[PDB]
Amino acid sequence: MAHSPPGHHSVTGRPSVNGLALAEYVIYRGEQAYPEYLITYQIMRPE
Amino acid sequence: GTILIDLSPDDKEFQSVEEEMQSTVREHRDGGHAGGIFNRYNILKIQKVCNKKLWERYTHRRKEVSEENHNHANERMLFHGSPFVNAIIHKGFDERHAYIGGMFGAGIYFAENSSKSNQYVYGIGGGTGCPVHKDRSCYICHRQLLFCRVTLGKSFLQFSAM
Ligand SMILES: O=c1cc(-c2ccc(O)cc2)oc2cc(O)cc(O)c12
Ligand SMILES: [Zn+2]
Repeated sequence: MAHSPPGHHSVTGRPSVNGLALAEYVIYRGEQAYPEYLITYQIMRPE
Repeated sequence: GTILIDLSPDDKEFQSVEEEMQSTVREHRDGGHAGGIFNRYNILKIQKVCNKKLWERYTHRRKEVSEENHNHANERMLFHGSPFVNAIIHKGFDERHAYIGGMFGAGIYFAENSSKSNQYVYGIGGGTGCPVHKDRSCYICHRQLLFCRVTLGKSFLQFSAM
């Protein structure tokens, strides 16, 4: 596991090409997230 | 230490979590290679994850970050998909959940698009797909992902050619 950029707590990956993609984020300490909801699901075949 | 509480589909909490799942599906540039071809999910169950020690670990760190960032934790709710979801809920996130080779360094990755985290449920790039059918687009097998509370604090902004 790497470090955060100096003086930052996380990284925001902001898609610059695909205008419809939303952001992705990276943290470098496990204590900075809490797994609050577990979601059980199937993907659905389009009709 | 962890207990899982089933939420009723009638509960406002279930419905707002489901809404976040469904409304953040997008098309992917691999045409469904990694996570399958789909526009929506069949939600089977939503459980609240309850662990005192892991929660207190989280809020202690959140306060430290907040204090280093003009009293702003910059807390989000974000999706995480992983073959290790069962370890995560019992033991918390750690370096064994790090995407060593990811775009923005060796860290733990989260997404606003549920369909992005879905590409990681069976491993990096969808791995070999579901355990039963070896199918990255399996419509039968049950998948699981996490909807997580994440402290971002001061976040480095990286524009990416994605
Ligand atoms: O939900 C995510 C999960 C993971 C992931 C990546 C590697 C692992 O060994 C375990 C999980 O990567 C990601 C990478 C992204 O760019 C965005 C994500 O949401 C995820
Ligand atoms: Zn399957």
